Amino acid sequence: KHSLPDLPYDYGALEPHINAQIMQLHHSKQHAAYVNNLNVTEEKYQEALAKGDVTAQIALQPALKFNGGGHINHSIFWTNLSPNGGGEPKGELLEAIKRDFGSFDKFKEKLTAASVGVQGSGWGWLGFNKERGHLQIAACPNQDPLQGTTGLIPLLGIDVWEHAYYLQYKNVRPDYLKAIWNVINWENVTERYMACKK
Amino acid sequence: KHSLPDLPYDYGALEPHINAQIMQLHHSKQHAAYVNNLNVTEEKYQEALAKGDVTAQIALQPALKFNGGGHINHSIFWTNLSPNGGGEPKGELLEAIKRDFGSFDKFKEKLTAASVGVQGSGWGWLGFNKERGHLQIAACPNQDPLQGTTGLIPLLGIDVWEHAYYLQYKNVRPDYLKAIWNVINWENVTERYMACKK
Amino acid sequence: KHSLPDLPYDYGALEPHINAQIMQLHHSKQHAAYVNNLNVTEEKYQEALAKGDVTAQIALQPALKFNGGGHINHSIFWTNLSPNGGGEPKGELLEAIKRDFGSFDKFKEKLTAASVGVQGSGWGWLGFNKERGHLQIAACPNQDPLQGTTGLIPLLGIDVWEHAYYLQYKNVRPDYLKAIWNVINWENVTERYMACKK
Amino acid sequence: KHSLPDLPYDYGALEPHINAQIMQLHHSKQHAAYVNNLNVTEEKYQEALAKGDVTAQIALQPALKFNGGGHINHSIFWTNLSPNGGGEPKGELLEAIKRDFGSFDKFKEKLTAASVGVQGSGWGWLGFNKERGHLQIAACPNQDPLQGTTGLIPLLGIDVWEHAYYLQYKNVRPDYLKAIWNVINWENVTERYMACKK
Ligand SMILES: [Mn+2]
Ligand SMILES: [Mn+2]
Ligand SMILES: [Mn+2]
Ligand SMILES: [Mn+2]
Repeated sequence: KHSLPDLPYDYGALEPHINAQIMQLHHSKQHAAYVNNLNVTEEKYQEALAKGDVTAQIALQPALKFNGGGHINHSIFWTNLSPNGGGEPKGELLEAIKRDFGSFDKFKEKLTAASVGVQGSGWGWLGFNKERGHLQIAACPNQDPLQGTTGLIPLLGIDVWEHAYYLQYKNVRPDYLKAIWNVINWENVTERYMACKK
Repeated sequence: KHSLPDLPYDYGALEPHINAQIMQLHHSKQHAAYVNNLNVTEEKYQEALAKGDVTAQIALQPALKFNGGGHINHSIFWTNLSPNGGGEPKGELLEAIKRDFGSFDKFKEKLTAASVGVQGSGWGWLGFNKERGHLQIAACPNQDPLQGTTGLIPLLGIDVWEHAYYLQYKNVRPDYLKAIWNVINWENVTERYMACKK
Repeated sequence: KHSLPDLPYDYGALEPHINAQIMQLHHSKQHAAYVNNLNVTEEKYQEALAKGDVTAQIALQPALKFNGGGHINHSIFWTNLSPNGGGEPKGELLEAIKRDFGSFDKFKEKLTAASVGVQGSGWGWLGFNKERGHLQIAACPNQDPLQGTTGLIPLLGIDVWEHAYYLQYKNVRPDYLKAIWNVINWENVTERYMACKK
Repeated sequence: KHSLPDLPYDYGALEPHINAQIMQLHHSKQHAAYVNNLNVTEEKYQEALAKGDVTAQIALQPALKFNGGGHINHSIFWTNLSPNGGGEPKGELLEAIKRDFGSFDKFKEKLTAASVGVQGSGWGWLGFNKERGHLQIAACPNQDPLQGTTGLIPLLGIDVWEHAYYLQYKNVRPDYLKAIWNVINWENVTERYMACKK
């Protein structure tokens, strides 16, 4: 049974970059649905599996990836953010970033274009390629999770679905991404990096 | 050279079902981009084509379907709506609807579920299947246009991208669709039906 | 605990439309592999589901749809063929075919175009739409099963993967389609058709 | 005005790894069809583009990517093979392979897994990433061309469509992969590799 994780902070702790109304809706409504629906899909999948109904299992795939992916993605998203965040990472991660994308601004520039480049709903990701031993930037459609669909290990995620910024930034997604750099929780991203870096 | 079509009405003429702020943004910002970008893609496609650059042509496909589809879809969307709309269609169309989906509410119910069922960005469509001689309901991802990707002829379209309702209805898409029935321009939908019905 | 169905006839019971060699491999080799891989996949599934591992569940989807569908499709395919097969259906099924497609001949033309239409690996199908209550034609890529992927009840499927004819009919698929019509087991298609009518 | 490339060697210049029959058909028959269909498609294109017909442009996409890509892929494929082919690359290319993949052997293992990994029709590729400035491996479904679909510069492609081995190596693709390594024209791969380095 999956659970909606409590936020690591106040809904309005990311002001003015991401406002409280968006965080509240995002967490209490959007994320909450995914969790609920994921639980309903898993329950049904177990039923199909138990009676060897392959058709059922396959039909339930779109819902499981969507809601399951939604849950995975947002749970990480909350942790990637912080009220005292911003700035740049340090240590190995920063060296990895400089090494892999050139500089820190080059990193930002690449991830920004990857996120702005999403046509429709999706996410922008900074991930770790375990087989290449280096970092990597990717974009995922809708709620397709980074690791489950690409193998990469999620480090930092940027939700570019319109519900993630329209109320505040409206159509101008670029303003949304320039704004989000001020609340990245490099402390958590580093943790995720050092985590799979071994 | 493609052009952003003037609206057939006042940005606030669809109140309270679809508010003015959404219509203004939707038309002046979202639709306007698609048009602009479509023109830029077509220009570049002509260049690729002229010099036989197949790689270029293929790479430009995502942008052409997206922006081109965006343009097609919204241009129809504006016409499907009206301040004096609502109610139900009459004549053949209504008979076609009753014949094809049962009743009018059954029609609404089916199209509503098709639109609410869109995972991520997309549209809900009532179309005409020229080869089957009957009506048909379909959903399209992102900006993929009805006719260009399915062959069906668009009659009524329901934009379910979040920018189409989030500012007003927030996460509750169902409220958005129940609301939009009050502004359907059956007069234009009928025109489109009688148009391909011959 | 899915199992390999015994072929309904001898590996060469369909000469000369489809030689015993194509049947031999296609069944003994590839169908078996699909079943084996399927059981292996479902097992990894029960495991991941019990652990609440969503990422793993999503990662197992390509293998589950591909192997469970390959098993679904081919199991149906075998029963859709027969030595005494050929000609055309009688009763209700024929009536539905004339009504829904005009004539059994235009029908074959339809399915053939759908089947010959498949770019790459895939299947052409004659399925039944529970919703609309009538026959419908569809093409499915790779091993995506008709029902789990579209909800249509399969009645008659035509495997158009190159492995289903490339030996005998080489790169000319039409030759394969033209031939296969001589084998179709209309007795089975009718049973499937009747199972979903009332 | 795309044209059919003359094969670099005789249809049987690659015996016994790939018989002259597979080459014969694959080239004379299918590559030719891709070129012909491509020219036909581009023409319908210039037409639709001149008319400003976006719907038609979008409808022509499957045929354009499929036929222009089939032409792109196979043209490259031919040059990637050679009688005197086999063994391994020297100089920079080898160095990059060891560096980026560990060892030419793990490399082959990689490409093979990618190539054997393709479920359905497709291609396994050894392409170069301009961005990151190093080698990368990728798989493409059906005829989707590597560069137009991923932006990676193709260096070495391995056709894994059943028509490329089903005659000779039957349903066991590994056998085909294992064999093809004996033919690869590392002299060409190096030229392609060098063309995009500086
Ligand atoms: Mn979100
Ligand atoms: Mn819109
Ligand atoms: Mn098969
Ligand atoms: Mn080929």
